[PDB]
Amino acid sequence: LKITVTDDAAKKLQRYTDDSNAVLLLDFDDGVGALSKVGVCSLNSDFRILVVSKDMDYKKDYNEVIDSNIGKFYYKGYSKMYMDDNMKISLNTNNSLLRLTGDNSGELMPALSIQDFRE
Repeated sequence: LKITVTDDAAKKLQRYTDDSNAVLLLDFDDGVGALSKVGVCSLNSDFRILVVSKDMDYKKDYNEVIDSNIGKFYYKGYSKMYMDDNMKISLNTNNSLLRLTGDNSGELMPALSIQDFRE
């Protein structure tokens, strides 16, 4: 899986990618995973970005990787079925939220939020 992040979107994610101790997760909010037990959870099985530290246990669950121009994105293997091979994260022109689209599915998540679960 691959993801392209626009300039405006990367800039908005800069404050996190700048944290050497930070890791990005493309989470499928379904209550599955130890991380769901941390922080808010809208268990409506939707996509969202989570930022954790390299000390939290995200490995066992977010067991797969997505290559991207701003670094890696970890995700739960199974949710792969809800993704696209070539996706994109851009910045909404209407609101300050991000957007997640796929080459074959179109909009996967029109309003992609960001959650900071770093200690």
